[PDB]
Amino acid sequence: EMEKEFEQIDKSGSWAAIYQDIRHEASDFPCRVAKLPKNKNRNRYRDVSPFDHSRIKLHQEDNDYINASLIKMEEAQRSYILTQGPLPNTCGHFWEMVWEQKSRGVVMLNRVMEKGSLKCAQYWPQKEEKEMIFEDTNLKLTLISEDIKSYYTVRQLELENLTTQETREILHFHYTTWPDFGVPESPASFLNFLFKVRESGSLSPEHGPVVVHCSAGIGRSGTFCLADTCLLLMDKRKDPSSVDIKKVLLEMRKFRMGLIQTADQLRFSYLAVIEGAKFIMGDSSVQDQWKELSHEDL
Ligand SMILES: COC(=O)c1c(O)cccc1OC/C=C/c1cccc(-c2onc(C(=O)O)c2CO)c1
Repeated sequence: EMEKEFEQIDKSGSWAAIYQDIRHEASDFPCRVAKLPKNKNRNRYRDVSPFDHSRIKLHQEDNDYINASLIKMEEAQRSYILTQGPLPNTCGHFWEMVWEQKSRGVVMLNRVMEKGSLKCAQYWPQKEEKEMIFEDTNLKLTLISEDIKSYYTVRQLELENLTTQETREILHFHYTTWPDFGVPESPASFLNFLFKVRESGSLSPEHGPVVVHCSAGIGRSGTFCLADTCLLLMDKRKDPSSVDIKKVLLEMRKFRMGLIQTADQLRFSYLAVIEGAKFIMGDSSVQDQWKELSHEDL
């Protein structure tokens, strides 16, 4: 019936209003640690901070801060860690979190340079022979291989705890065609990407929460996590009718502020979910159609 509401809202162009209702009702919690003078240079955006109750703490004794939130979806049984695009001084902190939280995958939904502006540090190696060493957190990162597609790239990295010489394989999923404050070209390409992450096991419970990020870790990241959670709930009981997307987004906003930044991203979330439902309900051949429609082939 979410599709009914879609026709309704669309029919009466009330997405801006619907979206504003969610903002008026969104949770609001203190972000004291994020605002401490010492963590000023650890935040990319003044207006984007993690709540204290759900922030990820680095296991270091010096300063345990990092702009990241653990979005823990109870009913859905899935957790994601949303974070901002790392800054030049926080890449070490970024991989420390990945290691400490035991994440297997990292989903980047933005590009390093957007609209002629640096939206994220180049926190992973681009060439196999030039690995990166993060002196502050004592970690080493090596590009092992990368599969480049038309609008997204999947990299295989090796992360090594230089202190224990223990190594882990990290899968890096990079969506390169999602405009800042924009929406995927189509839900086909989006779902194709999402399912690719799902195929990798990165979202399994046997692994730490997958780390999701865009430039701030709220706009495009929210859109991604919302569609995934909604499709998962729908899957648990095979009942599209029992999935209240607006209510799910509100449940997510209790863990991090401003998930989904525009009324169009919200509208897209609906589209993505509705289309994704086709696969969840027994039509496994739609996944191939998405792959085709996406045109991932160079
Ligand atoms: C629309 O606003 C809200 O929903 C909201 C709210 O209801 C309550 C409290 C705070 C809120 O937003 C705070 C952040 C503004 C804000 C400021 C600067 C950048 C971004 C941003 O968001 N997503 C991205 C991306 O990389 O895709 C970016 C990168 O440019 C958001």
